[PDB]
Amino acid sequence: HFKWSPPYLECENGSYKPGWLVTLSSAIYGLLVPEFRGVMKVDINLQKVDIDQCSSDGWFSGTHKCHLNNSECMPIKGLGFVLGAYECICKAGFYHYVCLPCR
Amino acid sequence: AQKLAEEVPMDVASYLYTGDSHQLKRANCSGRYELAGLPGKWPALASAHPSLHRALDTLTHATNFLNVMLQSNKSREQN
Amino acid sequence: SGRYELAGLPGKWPALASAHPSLHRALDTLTHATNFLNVMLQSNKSREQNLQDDLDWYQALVWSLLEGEPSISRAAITFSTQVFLQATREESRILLQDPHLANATLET
Repeated sequence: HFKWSPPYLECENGSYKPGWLVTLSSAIYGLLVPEFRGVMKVDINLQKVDIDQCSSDGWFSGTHKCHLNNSECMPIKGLGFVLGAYECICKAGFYHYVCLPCR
Repeated sequence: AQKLAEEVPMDVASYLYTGDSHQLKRANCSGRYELAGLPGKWPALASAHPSLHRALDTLTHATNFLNVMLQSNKSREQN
Repeated sequence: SGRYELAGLPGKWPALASAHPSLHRALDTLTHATNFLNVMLQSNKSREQNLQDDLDWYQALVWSLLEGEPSISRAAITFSTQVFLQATREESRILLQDPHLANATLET
């Protein structure tokens, strides 16, 4: 099979420039048996990649801003690989990161 | 877990939580990031944008191409 | 009768639409082969070794594509750049051998 990889940053011994690099990689199966005869891999910018904190299942989705207390998560859907992008709604009560009941 | 897991990368929490130029425009990194756990459980393109599928498609095309081509008999190593 | 009764375009819409997953699979295979070629045939050092080992490249390409692709009935690549790898997955061996469609390609 191939080799999944990890998001990155444009730096090894420098300041991480724009972009976070998620890689795809594979090992060139040789040629009457096979063996490791090469390795080919690319890396794309995993930095303009919309992410979801309030998704049922997504990128490590944690709705840790509006659980129950008149809670709703009306999130910020697609901008890119950015946090604090899950807006919450205070469901039928007061609003003073505060979602509150009615009197 | 996730909360305690936020104290992971210093001079990057701007790039992590703010996703900001504080950790980017001026912050000495000297090292690339690594989502080997900073992602979800593993999303493995099971929680996928289509672009994952597009990438894997071109991947697999080139992969089969070179494999069958190298699987051609009498591999010459004629580079 | 004769063969190949194409009711081309009588279909709802045309043969220019989007209706299926495997359709888009082959579509991706299609356009990525096409861009691959338009950049590959535009390559440098085009010695055009059409007899030494470029034939291995072409045959591996056309066979492995249906060895990778699922909608794998029959196909060809007939050029002189007829030098035809006319390849059709009979059972698992691409039956290789060397039209108005070519006329229309020359027209457009």
